Amino acid sequence: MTLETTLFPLEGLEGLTASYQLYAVKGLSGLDETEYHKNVNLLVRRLSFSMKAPFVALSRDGEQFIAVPNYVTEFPVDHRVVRAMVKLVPTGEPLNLRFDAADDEYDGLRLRYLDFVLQQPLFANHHLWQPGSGQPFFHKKPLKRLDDVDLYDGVSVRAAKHPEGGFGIVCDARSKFITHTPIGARADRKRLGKLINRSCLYKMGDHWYQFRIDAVSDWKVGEPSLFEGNVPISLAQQLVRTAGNAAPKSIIDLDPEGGALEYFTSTNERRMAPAELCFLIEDTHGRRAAKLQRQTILSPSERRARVNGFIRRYLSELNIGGAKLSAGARAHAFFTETHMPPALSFGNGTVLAPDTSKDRFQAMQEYSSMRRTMMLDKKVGFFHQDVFPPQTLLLPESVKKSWGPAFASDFVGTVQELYPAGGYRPEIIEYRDKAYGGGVPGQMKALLEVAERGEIKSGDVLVMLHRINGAPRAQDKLAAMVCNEFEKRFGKRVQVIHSDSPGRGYKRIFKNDKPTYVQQRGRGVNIKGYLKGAALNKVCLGNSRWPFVLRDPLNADVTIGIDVKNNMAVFTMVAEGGRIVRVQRSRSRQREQLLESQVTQVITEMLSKELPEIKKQVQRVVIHRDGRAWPAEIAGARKTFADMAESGLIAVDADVSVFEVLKSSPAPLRLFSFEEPTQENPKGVINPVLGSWLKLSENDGYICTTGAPLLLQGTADPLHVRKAFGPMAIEDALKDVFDLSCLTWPKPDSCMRLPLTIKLCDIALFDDAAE
DNA sequence: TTACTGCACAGGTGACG
Ligand SMILES: [Mg+2]
Repeated sequence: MTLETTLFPLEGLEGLTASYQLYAVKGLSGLDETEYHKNVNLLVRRLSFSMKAPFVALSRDGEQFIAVPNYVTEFPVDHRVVRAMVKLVPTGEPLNLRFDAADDEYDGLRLRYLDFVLQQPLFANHHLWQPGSGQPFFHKKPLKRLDDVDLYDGVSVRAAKHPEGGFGIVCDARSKFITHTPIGARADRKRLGKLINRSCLYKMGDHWYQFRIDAVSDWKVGEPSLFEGNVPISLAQQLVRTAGNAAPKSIIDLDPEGGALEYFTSTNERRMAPAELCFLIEDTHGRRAAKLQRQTILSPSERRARVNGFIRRYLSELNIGGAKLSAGARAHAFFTETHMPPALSFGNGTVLAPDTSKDRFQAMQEYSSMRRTMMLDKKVGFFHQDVFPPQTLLLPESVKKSWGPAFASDFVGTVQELYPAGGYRPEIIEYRDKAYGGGVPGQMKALLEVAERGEIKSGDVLVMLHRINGAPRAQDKLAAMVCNEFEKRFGKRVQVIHSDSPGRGYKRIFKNDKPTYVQQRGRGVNIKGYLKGAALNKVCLGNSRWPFVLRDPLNADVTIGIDVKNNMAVFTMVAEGGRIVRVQRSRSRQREQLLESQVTQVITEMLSKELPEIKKQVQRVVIHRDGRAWPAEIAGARKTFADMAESGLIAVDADVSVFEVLKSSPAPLRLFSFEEPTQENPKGVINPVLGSWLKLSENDGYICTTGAPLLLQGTADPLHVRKAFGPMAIEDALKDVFDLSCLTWPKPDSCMRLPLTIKLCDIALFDDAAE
């Protein structure tokens, strides 16, 4: 029950003052709403980079209002571009904001200034460096050597409300991999060309920073490439001219024949940098480096020690102007009651409840294991038990002709053992995977023409696809294409598997004087485990056969997930306790955003179909956005439900609340708990327990959907949820985010960081790179 | 083993040839 955060108090905040001047944007009378807020935040962004001051937007009433720091001198007031031209008329009354005050609507304004001024002393520390604005600060000295790549340790620092009052700082340790030797002066024109879009650390003497390689310069370092007042000047001359005092040898003694790289400034100017001083950042998610990836996963005591060490070392004294700020060395710590996992309903009227008489950890591990063993027990089994509708297994011809038949028999038998009530009996069909070219077009040509023939009787299809490209930081457009077309042109519900991993599970054997394929079990996959996982996720879940549901009601009657990526939106809906789950994909005119009319269309359609099966009149709705919510999306959701309350489809006083689920948090905070110190663990720091939670604010909370009993290595990463709108209390929203993350359907015996609502969003999108 | 779970990065935007 004893929890420590990575929130540190801020001292000397008194006498620190932040003066702004509200302007209002004449803009265009016509508000495309979605285009209106894009242009506002575009200008706020443009202004911040060009004048280097903490510009902010204050969206109240008219939602305009650009806040200009009072200390900037000449201010254009009128600004070009931005479609129609905009003008800013100051709203008078210049604001001098204090940090000892109660909660205002100007707290977003205070947080922007606080963030901005706090990283000035750090940016001036000769032993630290920052890749770019807003990023963590790293030590210049590498932490670890790692044999041709260097490992750098850094810490993020972000301003945040303090739950006991006032303001503070939330921090987390970060890791970065940079190759040890520079790109080099002797690297030729073609080799530099092969680095476009890669990112490098540039050691410009004592000023280190990161940039993206855009092009290769036509001019070497000692040849004139720019001019310093008419006269042509080499890059070598420019770096000598802007060095100070005791400049390092490396920036005044550059190889004249070396090449230079080119990058774009955040105001879109072009600059050059000598390849002799540039060190490639290892995108480790782009090129599989798993021995590296382990270096990034920290034990709780390592993670707590690195963060606190940075605090006591660089934020003890902090001068911003004539201000003396300190970050206290002791993080905020608290006592709380921890949420227990919810009671669950399985087959045959069987409930699973956490045992309240055992100690918490033993009780959590028993509960979690039992989610798997109850699902498998033919005396209890799946909550939803029924025969499947007809099914199809669509295999490449090359596979059907080799190990396909052996895989299918094993796979069929695995489904029937996992879901005995289903009678799984698929028709096995093939497509000509070698007749048209093996790329994405050509594979799709063969898949569509099997479809066009009508060989896919039955509406459900599981199709085995070939892998085109690896690199886990890419996009598999073939699976998205197949799902898109089969859904749109035929009426099919499609699930996908790939052919590389199951094929590794079979080896050819000579038996009774005939070649046969049998299971193997060396290295490449664990084929028995693969068959069970695919059986649950692709056939059972893909037919909406839910293994277990919540016994008791959530705080919300209905919660809806929303994610938009790649011009494809997903809407998920969970009602009853997961007895009613729905997923609609729909195309979107913007890459990552939704029109107001589209939110209200899809949601009134989705809910209306289901309302006659919701036998409780509905009076609390919650929307879970993956990431930031946009005002037209908030508006489209408030309209949907104000409408339904007037028809009588829903309680006449039902209310909606919108929460942003920030899985990559702008203020990532950690929680730790404690234990008897023990040789290996001299400070006794351990992960928090599964149900731990903390609110900072009426608008910001954290729940551990992952934690102590169920984690193998590393430290739990608490899920940040933020209230965008609505009456519901953040504590109530955190509780049923937690209950929804206990519906661990893809892997029953496990913890799962995302609630089922946006978990369904990640499954269904997989970044839909077509339509 | 990407059938699947965690942790990692992902987030946050002022610099700087
Ligand atoms: Mg993180």
